[PDB]
Parts: sequence; structure tokens; C-alpha cells
Amino acid sequence: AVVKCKPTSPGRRHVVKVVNPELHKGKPFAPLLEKNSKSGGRNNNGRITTRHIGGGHKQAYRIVDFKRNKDGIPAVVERLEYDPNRSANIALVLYKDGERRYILAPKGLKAGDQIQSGVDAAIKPGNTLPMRNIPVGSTVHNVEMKPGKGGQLARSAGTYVQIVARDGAYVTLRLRSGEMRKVEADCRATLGEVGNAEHMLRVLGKAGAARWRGVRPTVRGTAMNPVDHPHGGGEGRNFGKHPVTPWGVQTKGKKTRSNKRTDKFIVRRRS
Amino acid sequence: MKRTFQPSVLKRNRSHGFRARMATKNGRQVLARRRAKGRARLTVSK
RNA sequence: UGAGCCUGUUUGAUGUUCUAACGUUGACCCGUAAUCCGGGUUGCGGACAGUGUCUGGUGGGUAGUUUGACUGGGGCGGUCU
RNA sequence: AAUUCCUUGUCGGGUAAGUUCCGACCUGCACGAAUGGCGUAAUGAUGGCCAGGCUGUCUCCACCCGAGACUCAGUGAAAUU
RNA sequence: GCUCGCCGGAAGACCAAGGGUUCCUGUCCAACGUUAAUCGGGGCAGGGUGAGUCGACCCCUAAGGCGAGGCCGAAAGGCGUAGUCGAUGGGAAACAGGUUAAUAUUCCUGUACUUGGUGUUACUGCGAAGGGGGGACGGAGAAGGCUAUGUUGGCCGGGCGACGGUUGUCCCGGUUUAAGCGUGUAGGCUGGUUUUCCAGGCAAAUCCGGAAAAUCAAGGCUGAGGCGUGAUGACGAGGCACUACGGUGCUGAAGCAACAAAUGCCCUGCUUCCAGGAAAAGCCUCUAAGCAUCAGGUAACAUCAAAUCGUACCCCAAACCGACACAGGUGGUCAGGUAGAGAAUACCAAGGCGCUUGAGAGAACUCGGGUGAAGGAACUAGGCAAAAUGGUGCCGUAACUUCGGGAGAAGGCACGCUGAUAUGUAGGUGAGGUCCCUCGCGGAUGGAGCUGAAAUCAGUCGAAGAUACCAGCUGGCUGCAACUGUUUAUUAAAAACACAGCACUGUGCAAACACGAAAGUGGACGUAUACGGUGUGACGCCUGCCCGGUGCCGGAAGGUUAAUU
RNA sequence: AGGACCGAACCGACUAAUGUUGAAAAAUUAGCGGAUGACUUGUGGCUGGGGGUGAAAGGCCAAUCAAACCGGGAGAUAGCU
Repeated sequence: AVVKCKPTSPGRRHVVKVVNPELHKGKPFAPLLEKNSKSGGRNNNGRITTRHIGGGHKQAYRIVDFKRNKDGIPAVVERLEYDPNRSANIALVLYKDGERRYILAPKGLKAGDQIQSGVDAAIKPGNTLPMRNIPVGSTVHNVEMKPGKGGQLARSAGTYVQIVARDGAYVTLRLRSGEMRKVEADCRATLGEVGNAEHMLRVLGKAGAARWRGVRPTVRGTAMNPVDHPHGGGEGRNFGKHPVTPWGVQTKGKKTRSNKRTDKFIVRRRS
Repeated sequence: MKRTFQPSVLKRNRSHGFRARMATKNGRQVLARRRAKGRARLTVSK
């Protein structure tokens, strides 16, 4: 549910927050945790390589399951949990042999729900099947790109992929960006679409909110001197030139894809 | 008013010490130069 | 299918198929007490991608430099045989 | 007008008297719509103007309390020429 | 030696870093000390630092470093696997009194505790480079129980006052005791035990995880404080004699109760919020290979061992960083009385200091201050500087507004001391006694004793009762930027930068992009509700016409053009 | 509850006077902003000069920055004093 903040302060006048009174209030499952330390955008040479990164809150990593290769054993959902490393909640699942795991939460997954994986499973949200055994004209998420590798497509909140046609040993998919792609039919996908679809309705409201997430300020190129940026200099406010990146390439229209090895799998491009 | 020199023995020895000089190739040239000149004190080791 | 040449001759181009060079930041086994590395088995691409020599285009991202004299001070104007 | 050269433009209010301030006129030397246009409660060691109280800022200065300056014994520089 | 003045959340006491003999004793006054010097952190000689429990060394790791083979590179070299280093973090154990010119949890007295080796007895399934538990973790808030600590009574010792009074409801001093051992309280968390079965934990399991039955409902863990013992001991005002003025030997009275109360402890607890809050070892358990007469394991006795290095002195400072015996800088701990909300301010306690040139005089002028007749901004570029308001409780308060604000708007009234309501009230704490019990640090009642605001009524003094220190000036109209924030260390703090919100464009994951002659690394252990670049800058109403020029995106029939042949 | 309010320790630097061979090669006195957060502080580690970092002032990189310091080419060149 979305809630506005009362204007008790100028830093709260414009805050909109999302609250879900169903997530766990407690500690995460311990045997599925690891350490994770911050970088600052620097590489092994010590140099800044990506800008506007630094600070934030301390976080821990949860081992999420992206393969779903345990076939024939039903699993039952236990609880939904909050994850700081992504924009989608997670779910804890208990198996019939006494093993627990973490999975992504589709929309409408609540405690007491069954889930299963393999070639002999039912067609309903949360189940995992090879893509050769799903009707054409279906919505899925967490689609593999090579057999046995894992999921890489439609992993954000409120996203999905659509199956359009099937031929040979390939299937044609429509993606969120607006592109049509070919993939092998022996790949896997999960039925439904990802949850937390209101994730995008929130307003941070102040600068400290963005500071808490590890984002540092951005400095405009027209506010510098001509030795720091190709946009700098001028008595007053002067531009008189075409926009470019800090290293001299033209923004606002130019194209920057060059990969001839993967051009046979794009049927049509985004518009 | 604060000033420039603030001492610390660990930092001094980790920066300009004998084993630090021996570590690389140019420090050994520093040592060779100072030996050729004939210095009484070779490093900051104390 | 264009030139030679009597349905045979070699090279030219275009399109489809194949595996054996080459790629794999897909799965399993060993060195091994190891998410580097190498060897093996199996899939997926495949003469494409990529690298060396030569060659046309773009290139203030970077570098080296030039931007004249007379003159009731210099500049603007005018002049230089 | 943070923009108007001619300019202290012209009319009104405020003062005994107002090149600054507030409201209008349009004759915009040379405003104008994301190098945004027009408004706007709250906030500002931000620019401009007017009032009450308060006073040595001032008409116009007088007295007093401490530290130097001045005399005595000890130590004892400097720029420049 | 007597008197005077200053600090006292420090100008007192103590750790770490940094320094290195500056520490104690005897001697000297040439140079050093901004003056003299018998004095000194100055010269010369000797003396002084005692550890199984304090630190370091040691065991374990974070960021990071190095790195056998290996992958790259004209050489020099770069990156990294297995490993090995690296604290600001985790891991055993001691208290009180006495003593020196200089050391004290180290030396002496009294009473304790922890970990290893060897031998003898009694019982006995042991064993890791492996499986599991534990260590193990955020911000704010609230009130319940305690202690360190202070005040007053009771008790003990002394006193009867330099000038009116002082045998009393009077004056001064003391009334201290630890670690260890035993008891499980205020309070927090959690159902116990037996049986059968199983696609899980890289192989096994009596361990952890899952499933199904019978049975009893009260077991298990953590836990400040208090009470007993340690303690017939030690300490304690005063007394008994010689003084080298530094002590020795003996002796030693009282040593209880009530109230008030922490920022310290129970509390790593409890309640809520999103921005979701380290790793390894020490420790407890399960088994494999292997051993079974043995070896190893559990407990009680006896005995041996705990090595090496630091330990003096300075720390808002004359001994550290500033060339100085320099009005500057420097992390952590301790927290008495009266008034006060207070760690602010004023006066004091414990303790420590008067700042290393003096004596006179009382001109102009400069520096820091107090008062001022009548006027009250007339000064000046400008109310720059100075003058002024200032507390608590109760009345009362406008335009405008994003409905929270404006607001402490503005403007008012009361405020000392004594007596009564009540020989000390409303409230807090709480003994003796009477009952009960599953018997103890138990429950109900009962009110002795102690402590104690605010209000009303009547009197009284001064010119003045928030009397000292302390402690907002108020209002009206306009430009700019929405707001809290940031910036030219050393002449510019702003209308300049950033910001939440908006739009355009690139990127299908071996992603675009950036650091690298390369291997590689960040973006990210992320996947279009995600990531990079560019411009505008809360919110409300909006954002018109032009594709000729320069850029970017798409097209394919024509014309022009490189190497090669 | 709050990038909420008043105000000490703590972090800063808006106004005036003194000082300018200073007590000080950036300070003293009286006033002034923030003060539960985009806060402040101790110990270690990383980024190297046409390079780094930069809420962006040509700011900082050991009292030195429109290209640090040290040693070399080196007795660079100087139609000028």
C-alpha cells in the first residue's frame, strides 16, 4: 500500500512510501548468508572507474536459487522476506526431504502454496518447466539463455517475457524493451510475473534518502572550466556546441553497439 | 594551529625502512648510492 | 550464372548443406585439501567471428608551431614596385 | 526591470524638502516560454526602503578608574648609511 | 613561620601516543635562565625501575600486502590459485593492609585463583584436512529494581570561649573494611520425556533437518542486588617516653539507622522503524580410514612447571608538534557542598598556584572601562559601534496559507519575609503487632518513624522582591533562490555548487562505458520497475511558429575514388 | 515521529577593535551558525605529476601548484642591462 507523509516538516512534505504488512519481522535464515564489502567504484589499479558511488548502509548477501534443478519433490512456501540487494522480495521454501531454499516471489505467492519443477509439473504460477513443454502464448519470468546456466531475463520487479512462436529447436520471445529474440527450446522459465509491482510508485523526498543508498552528487559539465570538460568555460552562461560525453563522444542520438557474433539472434529491434 | 609533522614509529618504519628499501629494485640503488658516498647512517632504522 | 576451352579444363561471383581448423565468461571427471590453470567426455556456433601486413575515411582526444613593417605613443584608417 | 542609452522619462503616495523606495502608463536603444515564462505559504550571519523604543553616533564635549608614555638601578635590538 | 589573593567539569588526579635520564642525594656559579641568584629541567660524581594473574611475545581472522606452479609482456616487469603476513576487533587466571630519599595489583603480612607435564588407583569405545551448534553483532524510545554517593538522627571523644549572652533544642571531630566461597531474589526466554520412519547435510553418524504416534504438564537457561563467611583479624581520635625534628616500642573508645539518588549495573534485555545492520579461532557435539590384550578417554589423589622483554619521569605541557622556558594544536578515564532545569553561571572542599626585571611620579597623546545637564539620528556612503529587551505561571493574539504554519505574533497581570488552614497538608517510603501458607530473599492486613511541593487568608520592610552572575528588541512594503546542506586552508560564504522532482538518448548481458601495449578488473555476484551520459531544478497554470545552415538517424538506382591485377 | 525547536561540551568562521621589525609567517577580546545527522573523532589501508582527487573556487597533492620535489642533459639560449 502507498501512503503519503504529512507535511510536519519540509523534508517530509513530499514523501510517498510503500508498506507491505506481510514480510517477516525477524532475522534471515543464517546458513544461507555470506559477507559482502563495498568498493567505491574502484578497480584493482585503485582508480575510479564508475562515478557517483560511495557510502551507504551495511548489507549482507542472500544465496538465491536461479537454476531450479531439483525435480520430483514438491516444496511448500514458508514466508516472504525482504532483500536489500534487489527490488524484489524473496520466499523461503521447505522441501519434502528437509531442505530449505530461497526463490524469487511471483505475484500472489503466499504461505501454504505448493511449487514444483521438472517436465511433469502443472501449469500454474511458481512452477518450473523446460520451455519445450509450455503453451505458445504464455507469460513467464526468469528465462535462461543457455541450458543449465541459470536465469538472466526478467529478474526485476513487475517484469515478464512473452512467448510468441515456436519452430525447429528455437522459440521466439518478446522482451520488455520491445525486442524479439530467439532462444533454444531446451531452456527453462517460471510461470507468471514478478511481484512488488508498486515498487515504482515511491518518492524519496530528500537528498539524504539517496545518500542512504550509496549515490553521490552529479556535477554538470557546463559548470566546469575548459580543462576539465569539453563543455566548460564562458563569461556568464554559454554553450555554443553539440553535447558530448566527458571523453569526447556525442550523446543524444549516436549508436554504440558493435558485436557481430550475436547478430543472428535478434529478429527485430526496439522502437 | 596544526602543523605538518606528526610522528609515528610504525608508519616511519613501514615507509622508509631497511626491508622496505630491500623490497624493490630502486631502493637497492638508493642503498648503493649512500654506501658509495660513505654515510654513517644508512636508513631510518633505530 | 559471366571468359576461356569439347555434356571434360582451371580459375570469377552468388545461395544452401557438412565437419575437421578456430571460439565457448554451458554441464560432468582428474591433477587436488583449489570458483586460477591444464588434460578428458559431451552440447552449442563454425570457415563466420578474431589477430598480423598493406590501404581509403573520420579524428582539438593529444602534440609541435605560425599569425609582417611604417606611424608626432599604440590600436582603427591609409601605404609597401 | 539584476535587462532602458537619451533619463533625475511622465502621473500618483509617502517628507517642510526624496537622482534611492512602492503603484501605474508602453515610446521594449537591446524581455519571452525546460542555456524554461509567470506566480507562490515557510525558511535566509542575503540586496533595497519606512516606523516605535534606545541611546555620547552627533550639537559639544567634562570628570573619574586601570595599562603605557615620563624619572631612577640591571640587561640590551632594527631597518638605512 | 603568620596574613592576603587566584583556579577548582580545572590552572586537580591518571592512562595511551611521542620524548629518553629530564627522577633522588651530595657539591659548584665561568657559559645557559631576557634582571641578581646561595636557586634550576645548568656543570660534576654516586643511587634508583623486582610479576604464573598488569602489557607485550602467543592462538584467530577483517580492509590490504606478498605470493611455489600458472596466464601475459622488447628487457625491466604486471595480475593472480594453493599458502603466508597484517589490529583499531575475539581468546585462561588477585584482592586488602604495610613499607623507601627515590619501585609497588611486582617487595612483606593475611586470604585466593587458572592452565599444562609425570606417577598410582577406579571405570571405560577411542580417532580428522570432514558434518552440525555456539561465538555472532543495527537506529531511536520508555519505566521498574539497584548500587557508587550525599544529608539528618543515635553513639563515642573533646569544649564552656580575647567584647553583651552561651550547661544547652549549644560548638568541633570520628562512626572504614576488599577479592574468593555459599544462597538463586526483582526480572527475561523457552513446553518436557519415550517410540517408529525418511529422495537432505560431496562418503558415514547415536548429531542437525523433516513426518507420525502415546504420555505428563512442570521441567530447563540466564540473572543486578542483598544476607552469611572471609574478620576473636586489619584500620581508627587520643595516651604512655626520648627528639638528629626524619621516628621508634606499646596502647587504643564508637564503628548503628532512616531518607534522597545517577549519564553507572540487570540490559547483548523489552517496545517500535526501515536505510535491513563483520569473519576465523578458543568451546560443545557426530562419525570415516585405523586400533582393540594395548594405545586413548573420564574422575580423585601426589608432585613438577609457568620461560624472555617493558616497568624511573613529562601529558592543555618549561620535557610532545610549532627555530624560543612561544597568549596556538593534542585521543581516553575520574565527577564533593549551597543556590540552579543543568557537565551553564556565582562562592567554596580535596589539591595546586601569584604567571623570572623592580622603585617612584600622577603632563600631552594611545589602549581597556564607569557616569553625564537640554536635545534625540540633526552623524555617516550606510543606526558601523554603543544603548536597549531578556525568567516562570495564567489571560490574549491579525492579514495570508501547501491546513502542519504565521506564533514566544503583538499586548497584559502576579513574584520578598512571617503566622493560620495543618503544633508539617495532598503525595512518597515504611517498623512493631495479627493471620496464612505448598516453609522462604513468601502472601494479606497494620499503620509507628522519616521526607515533603503547590494554593488561599491575614500581617510586615524598602525607592526598587525574575533585586547579584545568567538571560529574545518589535513591526510594515519589495528583488533573488523552494527548503536542511557545500565552496576559493591565508582579503570574495553569495543571487554561485549540490538537492528531491522532469525530459531526451545509449545498452539484450562476454551489455553500453572506464582503468590497462596484454592477461585482467570495476559496472554487478546486478538483468530494461536495471545501468551510463546530457540539460532543467519543490509546488500551481503552462510550455507557441521554423528542418533553409551545422549535427544525428534511414535509403538504395545513379556519378566520383585506394591498395591489388 | 522528525536532514523538527531553544541551548553547553564538539565542529565552524558573519561584524568590529587591537596587532602589522606581532605573544602568533593568519592570532586575541566582545558578539555570531550548526548542534540525532548529507554529523563528528582515534587507529590502519588505497589512489603518483600532463597524473591523482574534486557537492566545481583554476580548489588541494608536506608554510611551494594554469602542471610538485630531488638529481642529471648544463657552462641550455639571451640582436638585452
